[PDB]
Amino acid sequence: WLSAASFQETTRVLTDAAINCRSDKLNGLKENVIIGKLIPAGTGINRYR
Amino acid sequence: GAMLDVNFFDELRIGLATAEDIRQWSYGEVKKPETINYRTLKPEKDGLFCEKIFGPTRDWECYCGKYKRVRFKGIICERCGVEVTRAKVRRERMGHIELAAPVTHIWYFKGVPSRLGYLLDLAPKDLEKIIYFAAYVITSVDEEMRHNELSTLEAEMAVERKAVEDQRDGELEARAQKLEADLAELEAEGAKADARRKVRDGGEREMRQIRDRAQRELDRLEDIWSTFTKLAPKQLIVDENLYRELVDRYGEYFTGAMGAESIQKLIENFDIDAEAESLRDVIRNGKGQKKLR
Amino acid sequence: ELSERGEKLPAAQRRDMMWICRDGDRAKNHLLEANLRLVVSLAKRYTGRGMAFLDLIQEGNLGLIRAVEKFDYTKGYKFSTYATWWIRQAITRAMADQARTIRIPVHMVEVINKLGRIQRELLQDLGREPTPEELAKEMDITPEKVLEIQQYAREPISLDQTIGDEGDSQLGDFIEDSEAVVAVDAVSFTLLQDQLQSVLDTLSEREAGVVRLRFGLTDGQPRTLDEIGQVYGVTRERIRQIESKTMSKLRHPSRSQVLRDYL
Amino acid sequence: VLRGSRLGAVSYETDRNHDLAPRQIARYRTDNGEEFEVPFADDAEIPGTWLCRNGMEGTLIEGDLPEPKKVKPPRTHWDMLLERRSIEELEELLKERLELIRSRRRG
Amino acid sequence: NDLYRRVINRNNRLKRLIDLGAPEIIVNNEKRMLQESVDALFDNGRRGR
Amino acid sequence: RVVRERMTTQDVEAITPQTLINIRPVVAAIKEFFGTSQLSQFMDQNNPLSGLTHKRRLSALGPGGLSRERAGLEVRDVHPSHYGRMCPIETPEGPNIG
DNA sequence: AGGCTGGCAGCAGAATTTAACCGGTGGCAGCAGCTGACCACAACCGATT
DNA sequence: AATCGGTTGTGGTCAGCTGCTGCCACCGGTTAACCTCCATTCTGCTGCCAGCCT
Ligand SMILES: [Zn+2]
Repeated sequence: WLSAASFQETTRVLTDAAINCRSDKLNGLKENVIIGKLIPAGTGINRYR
Repeated sequence: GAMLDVNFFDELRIGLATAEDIRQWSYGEVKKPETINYRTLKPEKDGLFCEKIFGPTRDWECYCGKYKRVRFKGIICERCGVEVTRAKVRRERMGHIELAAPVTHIWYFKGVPSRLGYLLDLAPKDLEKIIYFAAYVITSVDEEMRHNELSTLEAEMAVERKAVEDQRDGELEARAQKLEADLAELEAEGAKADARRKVRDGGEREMRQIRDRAQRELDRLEDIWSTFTKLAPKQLIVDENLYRELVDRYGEYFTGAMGAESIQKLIENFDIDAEAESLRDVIRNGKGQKKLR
Repeated sequence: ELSERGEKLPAAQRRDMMWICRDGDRAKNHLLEANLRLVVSLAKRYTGRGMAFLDLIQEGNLGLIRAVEKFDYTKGYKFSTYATWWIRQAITRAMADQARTIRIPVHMVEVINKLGRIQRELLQDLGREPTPEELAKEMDITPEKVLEIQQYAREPISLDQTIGDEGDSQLGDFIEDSEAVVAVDAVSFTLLQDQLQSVLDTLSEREAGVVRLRFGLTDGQPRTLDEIGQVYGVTRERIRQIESKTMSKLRHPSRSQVLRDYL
Repeated sequence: VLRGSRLGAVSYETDRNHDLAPRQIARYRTDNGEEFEVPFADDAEIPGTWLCRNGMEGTLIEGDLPEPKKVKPPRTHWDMLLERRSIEELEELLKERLELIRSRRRG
Repeated sequence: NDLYRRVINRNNRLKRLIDLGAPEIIVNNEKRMLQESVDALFDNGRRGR
Repeated sequence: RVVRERMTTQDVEAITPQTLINIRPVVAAIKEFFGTSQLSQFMDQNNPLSGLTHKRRLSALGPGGLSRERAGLEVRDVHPSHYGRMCPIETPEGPNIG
């Protein structure tokens, strides 16, 4: 939900992420940029890190 | 889970905050529309910038200056109530406003598709009229009392309509007496043969309009009776006068309200499992606009 | 009063009285509903300065409730004659309380409106914007009081308005936070703490302890000479004398050259 | 260049955790049964009532203080009526209304 | 602060009207105004001007 | 509007034009046109050509005319009725071309 | 005799007018009247090497 | 002879309440001829009305 709300239609995405009580496992490349940790690509993966 | 946010997050979960969540996040109720003093430029108590609610403006001081170091850290001044701590807690502490009447959230009422309308099965036009105080809605009805007093109330309505028609019969007799007086005072005196019929035509117009008044009043009584016999919850009553006649005659057997307090009573009397089961039966069996809806 | 300490009345009389008790409330509601249109026509004059139209109507309705309560029918006047005073007072006092973000009280709003009328009359009849001396002589106050009132009469600008014309940049993106950590003052204070601790460390133990407990360099609490004297078992004047001699030692160039740059 | 200050101070101290002043904890109770803990200073007089986080006053939990009294409104509709009428005039008005409703219903 | 102040002003006036015992025309007009002010706080211009 | 509004209150045969007229809205209207409007611009003074070309400028945008994002690609064109009336060459090259 | 379903058209969201008294109370603000502790210059001691 | 600590004669001194004595902001209540209503494009949903079926 956190990378779909920042794409577009923020109000519509947030108003049924709340109704469905959605949870965000922060797996993506954009959710790690927003919350401020290492993206899961490049040198930020556990093989290299 | 975490609230200080030291960076071991596993998940971020979103949901729908209830009133207990809101008044559990809050550090105090704001109850004045004041911001700062116009002379001393310092925050006002209970206002929108209050230090007793949101924390102090200066690092490790209270509001009255009684406690002013890190030696007094974490205590609350017994005079002004300001907890002496950092001033950056005024970016972290929330407060709340306790409403005197319930209010709907605009996100769940307005934006297409209306989620409140889908849950309660009300059209958005019929939902706007309720929550913006333009129509009534039947929150509850009583079926046992209605089914056991329907005959007696039918007898009462028939008695009252009989009285109305007897009143029209008395008017029929009185205007017939005036009409026969007009006959005796027009046919036995010399005038125009058409002008003796103009007064009786006005009398017949008076009879037509008076029986039209009686017919419209009888139609209004039939409308009240049919509206009470077809009463169910989630049913809009525009015509404030029709609603007032209903609460006058049959003030038991049902309840009604306007606004978000009626919307929240409809949500209280809502059976999510039964509604989901009936919707799944429709999508298994039926077809068309019913199945798509 | 009768239902206080019991005293049961006849039930016919009790049913008789309750009818007029509810009829009084019906009458009061009828009077208010009849004069709501007067409230609206009276309140439409104040639209356009701060408050919205429906807020003005509702504060007028509170005033109309008090005009119903204080109305005396034996004086033989109309209701609207008496109620116009209370409706106008309620609308004007509510506008004084609720028009601005930073709230100015009613008496100061009254002198601001007075100064506004005076200034408009002088600009009309003088052909020129009047001086503070002319305003202060027309209004019988001092020429600095005019400027204090005129600076209390200023409304805030908005942080969220577009200050550009094409870049779509708001005002709040142009205001420097003048209370953030400057990140070189915060490290200079750290190195000052370390250097001051070194210079104090190269004195004697009790001589450094006297200065540290005197200036509160350990716990932020500057103690007094008698407290340090009972700490070290010494008297107040001897504490003051050794403090003066340590200040003489610390004022040396060999100690203060490394600290001159930190001022 | 615009430069503004939200009118507060920022102090440069080391936030320690050990040498801190002593505190005592009171406990209050509002009229719907909620309970709150307030850390006062040890050398300080604990107040009788405290405005808590619900925005409603809560009394101190220890049964010592006979403090709250009546602060009654001197302005009700009955008071505003009484300052412009008399008891005999109101009694006459009441008896005239009673006689009218007797003549209406009973007659 | 203006949107929050509208909510607090209309809420306090509604408390005054309810404890004053005003007729339902006045009380319902106050409730409808309180509802529209909270709507304008959350999403301004979504419903109305 | 203020003339009518304070014409109804004041007693007739006691009023005069300088008691009816409040010139403060006229003064404020002219003042807020000349400062803070889109079409009242800071004069381009680099050289005499910048100055002379800031006058003799026909701008299609402003209060009462079309926006920049909501303007179509058809009003940004050169039309054969511009011959002798508007220059086909001299126009901005940014997002204001035409 | 009625009815419930098919296109069909319209609408919403998202992207690039007017003032004044009067009472009363809490906060302010300034200033002797003590202070009561602080500061200090100078002088007078209590053993002690 | 000094030297580390007390005693203090005595003279300012310096702010900390303490009355105290105005005095000045601040807030509530009152006023009684009479006059009563404010750009374009795409997508999806919702309501409209004819048209075959029992
Ligand atoms: Zn404090």
